[PDB]
Amino acid sequence: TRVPLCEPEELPDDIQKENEYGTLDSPGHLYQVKSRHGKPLPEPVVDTPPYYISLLTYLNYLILIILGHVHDFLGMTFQKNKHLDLLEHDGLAPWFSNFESFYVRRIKMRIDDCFSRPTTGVPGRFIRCIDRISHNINEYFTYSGAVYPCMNLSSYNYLGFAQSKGQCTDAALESVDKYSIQSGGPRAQIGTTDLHIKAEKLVARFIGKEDALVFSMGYGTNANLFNAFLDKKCLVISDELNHTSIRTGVRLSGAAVRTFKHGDMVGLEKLIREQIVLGQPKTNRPWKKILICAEGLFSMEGTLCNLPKLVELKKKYKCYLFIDEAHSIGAMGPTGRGVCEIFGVDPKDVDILMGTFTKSFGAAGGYIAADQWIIDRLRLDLTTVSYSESMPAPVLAQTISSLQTISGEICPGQGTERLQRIAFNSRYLRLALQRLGFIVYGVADSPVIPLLLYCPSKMPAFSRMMLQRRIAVVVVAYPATPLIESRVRFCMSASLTKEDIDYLLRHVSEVGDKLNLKSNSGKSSYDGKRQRWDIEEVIRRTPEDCKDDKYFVN
Amino acid sequence: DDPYRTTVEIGLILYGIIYYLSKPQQKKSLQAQKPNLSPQEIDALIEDWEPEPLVDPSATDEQSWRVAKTPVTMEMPIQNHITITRNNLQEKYTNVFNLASNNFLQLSATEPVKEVVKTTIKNYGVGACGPAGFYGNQDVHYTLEYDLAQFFGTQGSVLYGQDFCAAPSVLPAFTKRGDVIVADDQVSLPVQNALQLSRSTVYYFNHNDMNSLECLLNELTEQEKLEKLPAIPRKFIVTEGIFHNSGDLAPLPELTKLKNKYKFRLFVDETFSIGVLGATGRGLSEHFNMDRATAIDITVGSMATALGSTGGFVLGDSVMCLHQRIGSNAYCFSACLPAYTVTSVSKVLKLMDSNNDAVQTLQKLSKSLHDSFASDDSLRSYVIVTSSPVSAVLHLQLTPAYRSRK
Amino acid sequence: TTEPVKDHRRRRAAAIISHVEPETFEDENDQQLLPNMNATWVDQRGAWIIHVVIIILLKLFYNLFPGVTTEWSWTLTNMTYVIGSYVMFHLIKGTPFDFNGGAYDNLTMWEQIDDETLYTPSRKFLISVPIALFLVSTHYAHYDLKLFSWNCFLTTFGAVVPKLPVTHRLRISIPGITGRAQI
Amino acid sequence: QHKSSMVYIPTTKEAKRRNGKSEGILNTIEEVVEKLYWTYYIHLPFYLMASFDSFFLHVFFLTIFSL
Ligand SMILES: C[C@@H]1CC[C@@]2(OC1)O[C@H]1C[C@H]3[C@@H]4CC=C5C[C@@H](OCCC(CO[C@H]6O[C@H](CO)[C@@H](O[C@H]7O[C@H](CO)[C@@H](O)[C@H](O)[C@H]7O)[C@H](O)[C@H]6O)CO[C@H]6O[C@H](CO)[C@@H](O[C@H]7O[C@H](CO)[C@@H](O)[C@H](O)[C@H]7O)[C@H](O)[C@H]6O)CC[C@]5(C)[C@H]4CC[C@]3(C)[C@H]1[C@@H]2C
Ligand SMILES: CCCCCCCCCCCCCCCCCCCCCCCCCC(=O)N[C@@H](CO)[C@H](O)[C@H](O)CCCCCCCCCCCCCC
Ligand SMILES: *Cc1c(COP(=O)(O)O)cnc(C)c1O
Repeated sequence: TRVPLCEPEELPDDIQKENEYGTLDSPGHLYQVKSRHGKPLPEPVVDTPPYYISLLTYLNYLILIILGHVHDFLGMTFQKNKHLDLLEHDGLAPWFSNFESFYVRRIKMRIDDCFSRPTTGVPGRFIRCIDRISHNINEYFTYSGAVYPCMNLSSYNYLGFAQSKGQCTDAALESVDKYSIQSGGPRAQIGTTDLHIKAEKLVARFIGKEDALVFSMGYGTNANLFNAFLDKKCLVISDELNHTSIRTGVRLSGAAVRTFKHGDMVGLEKLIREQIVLGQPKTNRPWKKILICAEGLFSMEGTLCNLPKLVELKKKYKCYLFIDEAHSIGAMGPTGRGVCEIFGVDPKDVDILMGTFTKSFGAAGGYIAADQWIIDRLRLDLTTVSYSESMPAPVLAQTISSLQTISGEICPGQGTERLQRIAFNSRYLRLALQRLGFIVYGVADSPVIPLLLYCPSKMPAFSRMMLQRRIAVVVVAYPATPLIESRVRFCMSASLTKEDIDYLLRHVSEVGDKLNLKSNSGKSSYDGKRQRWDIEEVIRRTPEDCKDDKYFVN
Repeated sequence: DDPYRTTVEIGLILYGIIYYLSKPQQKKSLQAQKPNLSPQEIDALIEDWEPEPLVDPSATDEQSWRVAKTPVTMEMPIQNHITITRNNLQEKYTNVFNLASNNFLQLSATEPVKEVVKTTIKNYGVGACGPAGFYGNQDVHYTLEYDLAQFFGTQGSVLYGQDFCAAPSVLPAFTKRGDVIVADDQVSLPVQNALQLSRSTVYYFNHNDMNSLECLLNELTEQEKLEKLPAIPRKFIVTEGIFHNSGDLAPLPELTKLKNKYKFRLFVDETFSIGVLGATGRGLSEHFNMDRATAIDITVGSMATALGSTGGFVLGDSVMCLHQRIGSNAYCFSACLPAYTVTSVSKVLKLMDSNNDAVQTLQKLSKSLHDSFASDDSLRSYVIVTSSPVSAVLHLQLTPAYRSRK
Repeated sequence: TTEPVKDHRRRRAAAIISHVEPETFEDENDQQLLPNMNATWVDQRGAWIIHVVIIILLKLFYNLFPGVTTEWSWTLTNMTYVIGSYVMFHLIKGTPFDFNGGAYDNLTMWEQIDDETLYTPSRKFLISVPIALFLVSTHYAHYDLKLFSWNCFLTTFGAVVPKLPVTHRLRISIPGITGRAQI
Repeated sequence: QHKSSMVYIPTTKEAKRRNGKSEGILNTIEEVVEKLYWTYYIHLPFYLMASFDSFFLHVFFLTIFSL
């Protein structure tokens, strides 16, 4: 009835090191990416399944919605004593009403076993999971205190910096020995140390800006950044697929919001022109300023933003640009600088650059980079700096070690191998999956490979069947996604090797053949012919051909 | 007659055709709104528009002095005796006596805790690599949640990644348009942000005044009774344990009596009172010798001020926590805490359970500090003291006469 | 009485006929910040043939029982489709998923379709389908005006009447028959 | 290579071919039945439902076929 505390396992050094990070097999399994030099980015193309799949999806959702209301009505009307949470006891309203919790109770409840799974130990290329047994219908669980390893394709460690034995761990332990774990307070009265300024300058030099700021949390950074310089008389133009933190920050700021469709620039230009002409509502006076918010790389889709067009538009119409890049600051680029490196765009064109250390550097926190005359004002106008706690010492040490490793200072040739490994793994997996006959999204280099499952009842079967094979995956669905399109999101890491990918390919091929999940058309291959290759031929021929940049449609 | 039935069909078909032939129109129309414009004219408007600078740089040199005055500690943990430098290494001081630290009990610096952190770092790594929703939640987090719930006498608890963003993510979750909130006259900034984001009616009553609260509650009750609304809405009272800016405490028993009489819920934000108030240090409720499970409904706390590690927590019953695990924005879309923090805080809680010397020593020191300044006569004409004898922080204010004269 | 600093109070109608008050600046920002998911799925792929498939299946299942009469079967399938459409579109007000604050607490889905833009192709299809069904039912088999008048009355007042622009943003509250509606 | 602490789960085809379970005379019918059952069960909501409602829907489909 309670989560047991698991005793650590005692193993020799080599076995644990292999569990955390995998050794390379052959030096031919590396790939070095090349710059784009500014050539235009083509419009993405998406494949579609047949009609009957969509019709069945519509019928499934309709039946589920009808039955949910039938049960809700009958149970609320007759059996009152059982449902005491949703009724007022003595002049006090319930914590929540039945209507807003309909989706959680009626459809999501039957799937609660595939969402939250306790684990233990360091998340590497093999993750240890706690075994649990379900009672009633996912109401409560009973734990037998047994653990077993699984392959993880769901954790945010792109460069494999999550280790228990390494230079970063040594630096963290030394920092703990030198600086205590406790801080003083807000970074305006006490709590600033030389390590903070060192990290500031290191991040500023690594990005390419002139000055920066470091915060202890990323969500708070976004939620508190916007109100410092925006007001009711300003306008914010943002995409329709931005993160929640940006939405909360803009809501707190109080400015007006206009949104444009994903990937459309003609609509963006038309919206900018119209908004400039019309002016403020009900008074038709000109706006004080206009700001453009976008994201470097979108995790739900695995697609890039067309930065040069945004820069051109902001130069022509005299607007400001804000770029959010947390998934692409360390894992993408010829040297890992970010989205500004692949396109060749000068960093000075963008106004504000933000990112977090959680995804790639193995430590928690976030930052912001801009010009000197902006940072000087912001250090005074920000509310995080003078009201909230400061960043601890071990996290700073880990971040500094990771940054100096990637930059090539502390160790000669460790970061480049990681970049090449992650690039090759992503390309190989995407090409093999597309040659099998599935449907994937991406731009041929993103670490996110979303494979689409359309029927509502196929996601739990896929999750459970992959668990039985000792593989851990994460599946998302409504409303986080469009109603028709559900998907499973793969997060590729540098710690995995090629044989693991072959094992995964065999198992996923068998499961997809069983569940009828592979439905491909001619719009996904370069020759225009639907392809269903046998597995051994795929394994034999894909790793050599994945290097050429012509086999990929987008 | 038969032609009447055909005429009905004709009338339906005609309206269908008429609606089909029409063109789309929207209230939020395009440039054609005014329009009274031509392509040549629009370019003039576009070119005439001039923007404002992103930030105003006029006054930065006037406030740079406060940036130049920030102390910095070099190569040493923040402790009682430190060495500081100011104004970018131009001036240096040594053997400084620190009276600005915000850590009260100083239990995190002892040897028995420094081993739990090292072992945890060796066995787990530094940072978690996933959200609590998918795969990030581990066994140590559950252990800390159970320990907090057992220690503070509440059914459950929820862990947050930072204490600044706890209230603005909890309070809006349980309120909607059409609800009432009664807040104190002066509250801290995070509570103000929560109230702004809550999107509900807000009423204010005078500071530490019970007559005003009673009168306003009676007026609201009478108006609601006269309104005859079919569904009862939610009601909350927002206050603070020990105020951040003035260092004064709130009277709990009167609030409990009023909330029981007028059917209101009580929300208490106690960041500066968790580790210092009470004989054992269990919070505000222990000071007045009352049960927490009935006196208070929602509690917001911080682990940084007294316990000595980053994070925050919220205490409540089972339904609240179960709904909070899905309806809270800062909880869902964020990564989990590192393991060494939670292990160290659990060890500190066990140490607090073992012995209770630090609380007594701190209370004695605070009483001495208050009496020393509040017992003199020379400073009667210059400054006044706005803090309580039990607070660990002393606040000083200039006399209103001095402010006007100077 | 004491005046709140920030007031967001729901107000109900006070007359037999009334209209909902236009939204404010903050409400407009709240609605524009996040796309609505209840009204987006109508325009997507495969969302139009579904009604035809439902009609075809309802005809077959009601005709399957030997004891039914063709006129009665078509009237019953009209009952089913009209009642289902009225319940889904015009009866229920609100959003199952939670938006910022109250948000779309006062408008129905038909009002939420396509950001309140009128004369959209989806609206044309949704208003044309019941008419085509009615004419097909009338012409298909023999009928008598007795049930025919009531059937066309129900088709008009349950499917056609709510779709007119005159009834847009409109609320009717009988003093006792129907509860008061928030404006 | 280097050994690790992972336990590999064999695939279905390998287990079947190493178990000698495959028999041409009396396995094609079983495979056909398996395909017919799974295709019927997956593409239609039985897997997120309750036992009473699932049984009711099974009886409904069975009666529809029988009629
Ligand atoms: C073969 C056979 C044939 C026959 C058959 O079986 C098969 O065929 C079957 C086919 C069935 C129908 C299928 C589909 C529906 C739609 C459904 O849709 C409800 C959705 C609405 C809510 O309904 C739920 O919640 C209600 C909560 O009151 C429940 O009501 C009371 O239920 C109990 C007493 O009945 C007691 O507990 C209490 O007295 C009270 O809870 C109700 O039962 C429950 O359903 C959503 O809309 C509202 O949302 C808010 C509610 O939260 C309202 O309030 C808000 O108002 C302001 C906005 O203006 C906000 O600002 C304020 O903050 C805020 O207060 C808002 O006004 C309004 O829009 C209503 C039921 C119906 C017609 C079914 C009937 C039964 C059948 C005929 C079966 C049948 C057996
Ligand atoms: C003796 C015999 C006498 C016969 C008497 C006849 C009596 C007729 C009884 C009618 C029973 C059915 C009436 C209501 C059943 C359906 C009502 C469901 C409404 C529940 C709440 C709706 C909330 C909408 C929010 C929502 O989740 N929206 C969407 C997603 O975001 C939604 O989830 C999806 O888009 C799916 C809906 C699309 C499926 C196509 C439906 C179109 C045709 C309707 C015909 C209904 C026929 C029923 C057999
Ligand atoms: C992952 C994600 C976050 C998460 O914030 P943390 O507090 O660092 O976990 C923030 N911003 C973006 C864009 C993200 O994708």
